[PDB]
Amino acid sequence: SPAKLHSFTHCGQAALTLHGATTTEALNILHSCHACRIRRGLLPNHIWQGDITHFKYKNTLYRLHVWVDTFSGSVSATHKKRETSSEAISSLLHAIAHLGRPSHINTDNGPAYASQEFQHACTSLAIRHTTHIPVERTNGILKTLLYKYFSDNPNLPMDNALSVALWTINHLNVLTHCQKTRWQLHHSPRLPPIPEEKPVTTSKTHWYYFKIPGLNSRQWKGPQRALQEAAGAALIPVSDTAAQWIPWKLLKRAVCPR
Amino acid sequence: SPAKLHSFTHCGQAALTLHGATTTEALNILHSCHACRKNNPQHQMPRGHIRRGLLPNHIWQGDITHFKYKNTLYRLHVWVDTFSGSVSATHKKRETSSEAISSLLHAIAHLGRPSHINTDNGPAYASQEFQHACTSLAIRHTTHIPYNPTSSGLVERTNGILKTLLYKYFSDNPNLPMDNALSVALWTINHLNVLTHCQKTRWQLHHSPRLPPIPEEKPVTTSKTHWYYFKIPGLNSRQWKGPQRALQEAAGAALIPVSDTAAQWIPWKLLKRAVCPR
Amino acid sequence: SPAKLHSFTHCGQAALTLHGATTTEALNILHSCHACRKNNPQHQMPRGHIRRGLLPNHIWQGDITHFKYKNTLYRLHVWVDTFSGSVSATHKKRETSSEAISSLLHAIAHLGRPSHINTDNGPAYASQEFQHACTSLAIRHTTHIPYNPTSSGLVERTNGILKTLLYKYFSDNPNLPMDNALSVALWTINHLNVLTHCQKTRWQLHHSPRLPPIPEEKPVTTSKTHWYYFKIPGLNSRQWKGPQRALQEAAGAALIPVSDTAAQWIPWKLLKRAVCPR
Amino acid sequence: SPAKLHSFTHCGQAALTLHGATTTEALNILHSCHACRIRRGLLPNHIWQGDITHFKYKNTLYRLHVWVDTFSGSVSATHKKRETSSEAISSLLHAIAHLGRPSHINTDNGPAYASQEFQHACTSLAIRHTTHIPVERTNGILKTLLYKYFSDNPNLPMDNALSVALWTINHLNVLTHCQKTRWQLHHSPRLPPIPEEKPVTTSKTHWYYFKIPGLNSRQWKGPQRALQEAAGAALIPVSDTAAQWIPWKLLKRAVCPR
Amino acid sequence: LLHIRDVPPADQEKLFIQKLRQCCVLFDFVSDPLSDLKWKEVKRAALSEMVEYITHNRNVITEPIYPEVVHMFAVNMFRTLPPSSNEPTLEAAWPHLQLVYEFFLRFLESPDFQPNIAKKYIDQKFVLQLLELFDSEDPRERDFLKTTLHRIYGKFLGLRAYIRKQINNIFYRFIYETEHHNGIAELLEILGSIINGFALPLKEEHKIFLLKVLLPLHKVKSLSVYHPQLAYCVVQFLEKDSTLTEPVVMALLKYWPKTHSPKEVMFLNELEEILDVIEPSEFVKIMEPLFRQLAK
Amino acid sequence: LLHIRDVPPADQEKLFIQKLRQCCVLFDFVSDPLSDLKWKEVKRAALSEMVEYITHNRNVITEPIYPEVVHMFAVNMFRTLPPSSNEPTLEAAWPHLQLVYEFFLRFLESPDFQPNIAKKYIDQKFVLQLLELFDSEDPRERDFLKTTLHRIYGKFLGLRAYIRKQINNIFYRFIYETEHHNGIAELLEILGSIINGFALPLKEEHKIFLLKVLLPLHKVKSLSVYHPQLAYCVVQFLEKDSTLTEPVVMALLKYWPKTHSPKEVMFLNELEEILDVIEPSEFVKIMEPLFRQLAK
DNA sequence: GAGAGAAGCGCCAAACACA
DNA sequence: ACTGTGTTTGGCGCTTCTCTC
DNA sequence: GAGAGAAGCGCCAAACACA
DNA sequence: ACTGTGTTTGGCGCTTCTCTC
Ligand SMILES: O=C(NCc1c(F)cc(F)cc1F)c1cn2c(c(O)c1=O)C(=O)N1[C@H]3CC[C@H](C3)O[C@@H]1C2
Ligand SMILES: O=C(NCc1c(F)cc(F)cc1F)c1cn2c(c(O)c1=O)C(=O)N1[C@H]3CC[C@H](C3)O[C@@H]1C2
Ligand SMILES: [Mg+2]
Ligand SMILES: [Mg+2]
Ligand SMILES: [Zn+2]
Ligand SMILES: [Zn+2]
Ligand SMILES: [Zn+2]
Ligand SMILES: [Zn+2]
Repeated sequence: SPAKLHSFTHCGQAALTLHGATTTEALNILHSCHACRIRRGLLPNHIWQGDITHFKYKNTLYRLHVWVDTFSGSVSATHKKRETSSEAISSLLHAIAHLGRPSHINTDNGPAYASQEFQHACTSLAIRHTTHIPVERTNGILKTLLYKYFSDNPNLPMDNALSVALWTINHLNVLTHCQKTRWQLHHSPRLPPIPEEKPVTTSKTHWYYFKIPGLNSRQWKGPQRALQEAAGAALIPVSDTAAQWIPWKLLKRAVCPR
Repeated sequence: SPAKLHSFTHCGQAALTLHGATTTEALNILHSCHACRKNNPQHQMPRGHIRRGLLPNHIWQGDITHFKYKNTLYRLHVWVDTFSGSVSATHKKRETSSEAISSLLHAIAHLGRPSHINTDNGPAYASQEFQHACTSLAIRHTTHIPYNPTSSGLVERTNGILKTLLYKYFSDNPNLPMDNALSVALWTINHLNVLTHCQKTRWQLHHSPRLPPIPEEKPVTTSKTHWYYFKIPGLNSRQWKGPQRALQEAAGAALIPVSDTAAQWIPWKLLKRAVCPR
Repeated sequence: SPAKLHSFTHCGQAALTLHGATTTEALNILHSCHACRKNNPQHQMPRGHIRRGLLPNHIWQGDITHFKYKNTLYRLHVWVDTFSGSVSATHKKRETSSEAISSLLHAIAHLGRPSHINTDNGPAYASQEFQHACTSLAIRHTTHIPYNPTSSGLVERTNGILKTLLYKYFSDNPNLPMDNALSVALWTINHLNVLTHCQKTRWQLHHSPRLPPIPEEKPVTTSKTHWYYFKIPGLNSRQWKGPQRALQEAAGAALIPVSDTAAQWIPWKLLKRAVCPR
Repeated sequence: SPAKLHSFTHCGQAALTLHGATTTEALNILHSCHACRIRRGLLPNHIWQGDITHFKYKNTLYRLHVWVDTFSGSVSATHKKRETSSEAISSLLHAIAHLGRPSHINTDNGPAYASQEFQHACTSLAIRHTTHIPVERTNGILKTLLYKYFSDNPNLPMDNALSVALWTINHLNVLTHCQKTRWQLHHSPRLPPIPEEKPVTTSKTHWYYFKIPGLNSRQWKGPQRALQEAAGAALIPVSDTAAQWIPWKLLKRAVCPR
Repeated sequence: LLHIRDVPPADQEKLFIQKLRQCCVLFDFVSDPLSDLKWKEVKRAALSEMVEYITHNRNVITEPIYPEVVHMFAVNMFRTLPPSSNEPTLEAAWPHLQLVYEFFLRFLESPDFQPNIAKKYIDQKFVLQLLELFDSEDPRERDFLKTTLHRIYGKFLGLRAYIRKQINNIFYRFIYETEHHNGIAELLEILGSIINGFALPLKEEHKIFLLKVLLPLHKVKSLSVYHPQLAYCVVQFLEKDSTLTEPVVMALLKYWPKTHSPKEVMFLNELEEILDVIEPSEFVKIMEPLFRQLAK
Repeated sequence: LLHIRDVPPADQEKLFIQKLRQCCVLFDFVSDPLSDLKWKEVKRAALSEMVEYITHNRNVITEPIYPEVVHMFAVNMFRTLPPSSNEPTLEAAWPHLQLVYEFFLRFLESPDFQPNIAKKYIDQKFVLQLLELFDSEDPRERDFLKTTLHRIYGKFLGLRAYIRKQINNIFYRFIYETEHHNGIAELLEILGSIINGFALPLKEEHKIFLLKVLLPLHKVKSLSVYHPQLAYCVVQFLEKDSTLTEPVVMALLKYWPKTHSPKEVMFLNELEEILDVIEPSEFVKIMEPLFRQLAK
């Protein structure tokens, strides 16, 4: 339901177009809502930007540690009550867990990112860190989304709102230029290299002996090729008409009959 | 006569054979015996396998585990994608429906939006708040057979792997903060460690192209029923119970009427084949 | 560098391979890691087998089991011949050295005189009276590794078989006296039931001709020692301990020094191979 | 040690001769001790005799239910405090457990062996029971052995003495005529029948794949013949010089290579 | 007609061909939004059934199947381009085109595909007509076109140098004749992937390629829309041989804008990358002129 | 010499033969209890080593081994019998004889033994000399002799009717010529085991055997020492054919002692067994004469 | 100059623990 | 619907290496 | 008159419990 | 010395049977 999705999520109209709603319905929903009415890096996880933002509330302050990829705009945000070097390291590690380990990192000067602890943390991860003193748009859209979520309901633990906002920015909203979501563009597999003077041979997957689950048989029925493989299962076409996901415990490696 | 000898001493098969009996007749006496089958704890039934999704972000599996560190008992909420094995874990202080909802939302922000999720019958998965949160995102939350941890093997095994990595990290630096260790372990599991069989990390499988479609399924099951000796999963008993007739059986379990009032679902691990009374 | 990556994240083998490393170098890093081996509960060590006699009435194996019947907890003293599997069982009211001596004498009167007997470290097998009774008949009574019930597998399995037959008998006639049921079960086991593999009853093997001589044995063992991660059999621990160097190792177990004062005997099931410190 | 064996056991001199002591030493030991100074049945466990004897003590009475095989003299004795049909059935069942199930049984008339309960017990075991009203020597030697044991020490629970006496009568004392112990004569395997006009072929035992214990190998090394088989083990000559008992868990059935 | 999986295997390929022929008819959304709605629904369902069938069975592709599917592709994709209009507009018939692109992608990468059957079915003309489609304004179409052209270039061996000559010619036309183009970034990504697979020693025509169509290409006023990918190409090539870096240095020191403009920063970025590799091997031959040029 | 297992297999059979030859020398305990004590100890140890070696290896028995071991047996067992003296005495050299008996028993029942090699090594003379040894007073010797003769009779096929004729002749001599014999019971047990393996229909010479040497044999005054076994033989034969029971009835009704004596009861026992089988098949042809005879 | 030892590397079945 | 699974580990076959007569 | 279904029978690997 | 083991059980290959065109 695009209507309830926009009520909870407040995502863009294009995101609604990728769902069941079409352009006219997406525009109608977008304009009917009371509340809604360059790149330096060369590859994903190549150069990051690290900002620290103050979130103003009616009776308290929050610290938003934000790491933004310079190639896809992927955002990793962490909420804190104070601001020291230890929490900077914690936010960096959380960003690495969510996105991966970048090769280069960049951030502004301050009490954090300049102590020996942060340099020690970056050294063990083989991350080179540079400092410059004077993106700012992802921060702004994050604050606007948080404000909209708090306007929809004031009874939030400040954690669910942040998690939902990150989900909306990365997985739901779609970029206007490349027509890709930030997660899709960041995690799109790259084009493999093409060796010269050598044909690109098709990769051949091994054959398997398989047993039908739920039959308690003790026979492996024929060496046969696997269409697809996953975690804990693999596609085996049991006949010339249908295929089934067989667990690894019922599969045995084989050799091509030749 | 083999019949009276077995009715008196409950001897074996060859013991009846040496007194004069064909192998089939002795085998028939053994399988037709009523006391000799409830008291034998040996059975042979087909094995079950947890339901696996057809594509990434189709079926998830969640559980809650305890961890002792710095005299504090942290509760790790762990969610695992069934297709690719990707893990999203959040550490909390206590167990509450709000904690479960926050952990689920963090998992959504980290991996994606799942359609179906199944967990055990925990005290926090059956509350009104969790059901409302699940139905707000159009997520179907199901439950397992109570007191049967085998039905959630993937998530429990993931909990074991995560705990082992945490213990490895804490063995070197006991002063390392919990959040740092959890983040490093999650990064190592998702992005560094490769799966044993397919030799691909969980992260490559999760973000592999979704171009392959979803194969069509067939809900047609067996139209016949049999007689089963059953054991209650909650409490372990020395001898089998029944036998009774299953109202309906599916792949992995069967509907066995425990009493004359209400029925129950029994997995294939606690069922034994019976002889036809008619 | 694979070294720093593994020292930071403790990743797997192929994770180091994709960052640039030969398979042997990554394998060497994995086996040379100190934290990665104590925290992994997986090991692969040779299996042990209980000592078996060379002829009937050579080695016996005894244990005590409990049975609930008519609101009374009878204690069954069970002795089994290791060569043939013949069973002699006596039911008593309580556990006392006098009861053990009487049960042993009844077993001697029923089967024969054994040379060596081994039981666990029970409260009744270590008293002065039992030792005096054993040495009066020139019977060598040994002991097992404490809190290791696996070393007495034959007698525990015999206890299970005897209890199963008793339960079968009591399922039909609940008013049957205990002594009648025990006598019938003993007769069925010794004289009627045939062994699964050799297809000969215990009674034929026990009274088979003693014409075959005793094969000569060789007490020569390995002259080398290794380093082992060890776990105390009494208490289960999550991670391995050590590593230490065994004073001497035999077939099935090894002498591992738990502390700097006294050593201990550890079975092969709770030992893990280590890397040479030198 | 024959001396201590006679001190505890008080067996015959011939039993001492079968041990390390010889005829002269056996005679010397026998005469130095202060205290010691037809068949109707055709086969073992064919016809029995059942007697009930009263054992006189200094302050109490005991009941000895004795079953004696008519072909070998094997004795099965049970001690009781009373005498009813139920204890007669219990003694019969204990005798069956110790010796086996006889085809014919015989005993004197009395309150026991004549009730419906005893006939019902004998009917289920396919045992035909006959009664006659007028061996007595095995009883007498049993009483003498019990008296000697009580004379050696008065502090016995009346159970150890009986168990030792049964052990001595059946396993230690040797018959004068056939030079066999009662257990040996009772349980000596009978001569198998000889088919006519057909050679008695030698029984051939199956071959086995075996693994050496304590090596953690995953290889089965050669199909080879087993010399002897027992409970939980089997003799396999690992080389042309020595043989070893291999457990069944490390043995796999095979077929003759031909 | 009928479901492709509900027919016996004797004539299964016959219905395969027949259902492939069903989608050969055109359906235009630009002419009017509502026209032959149920025909379009049947076409979409048939395309979905074909794309799900092709990726679940083996030994499906046969000799009389290779032409027609490509012809079907030839019927739908190769056409006159929409008029130029300079948020860019989305192509009206995107559903059908997306399904056709996915089906062609699965057809080419199937393990049963033999690269020796299409050699006299796929020729230079097919590559020309496909490359002329890269001018499309739709970004999703550009993505699918680049991910298809990569596979086409990789699989075939006799169609490589011809594509290289064609990309050189189109680069010459773009830099000299007509400055209107929208698919610079995707082609640069494909070229970088090709560059990554070169061997040693580097051949001379690669040097001609970089000196003629790569370095002068920086003069385009619209560099900012494709600044990273182009840079990556340079950062992909020079690692094979560090001796040839100096002509790149003189090129970047001459194409640098001598006047103040926001365009300077991007240039610095590329230089930074070059700097991060130019320090080793004692490359100080042109360090002083470069420092003098960047001083101003 | 040397241990049999500590020699290479090339000459292992040579030392096998040599150590077999070592025990060929005699040692008499009857002449004097103390004579060549260490020689006797070496002989006993060698016999134990041989009997343990023979039952732990395969492919050991070879063509030149069959004679000599039997000859060794022929050296030790076949000899003049000790003088008769009517608790019976025990033979003085029992240890060596027991080891030799066990070794011969293992030699004959080994799976490597071929029953076609000893056919021209074991002849009728060997069986005569072995059967003449059954007169021995030692009961253990009688037991080992019967358990050896059973195997010898079972394994060989051309030595059966000759043994039957010989047992008939010795029975005739025992019942008519000389009444002094001590091995009635063991031979009767062997005969009963042979009877158990008969087939249908029963041949005539079996009827002659029972009528001539079985039924009249009851007249012996020393029946009580072998009463069960003989009876068992009858209880073993009549089950093959119940038609031939009547001549046994007239025999037992004529050999019954007409005067009072303790010997009556044993006869009744046999009759009881016969009765327990004679009731079916409507056997009342001789019931009245039997009742009249037992009435007196 | 050539063939037997030595280091490398892909594979697997029995074990363990997840309250 | 309902339903056990993924990682660690020494032993071993196959393959490519080099010091030695 | 002859060859495909049907009853018989020996064998085995994964499971279970012995406090 | 020290040390895990024996029974139960449906599925399946090999073999010997008989009702049917
Ligand atoms: O036995 C457990 N693990 C060990 C184990 C395994 F992991 C996998 C196996 F194949 C076998 C195993 F023995 C286990 C137990 N419980 C729960 C688990 O999730 C759980 O894994 C859980 O959540 N509850 C809640 C619902 C009612 C309350 C709370 O008790 C149950 C307890
Ligand atoms: O765990 C036991 N059985 C289950 C079992 C098995 F049978 C075989 C296996 F491979 C594994 C198993 F888990 C078991 C426990 N104990 C004793 C046993 O004999 C015994 O079998 C015993 O006598 N003692 C005394 C000495 C100190 C006190 C008393 O505690 C111990 C307890
Ligand atoms: Mg759990
Ligand atoms: Mg125990
Ligand atoms: Zn809105
Ligand atoms: Zn039964
Ligand atoms: Zn490590
Ligand atoms: Zn005495």
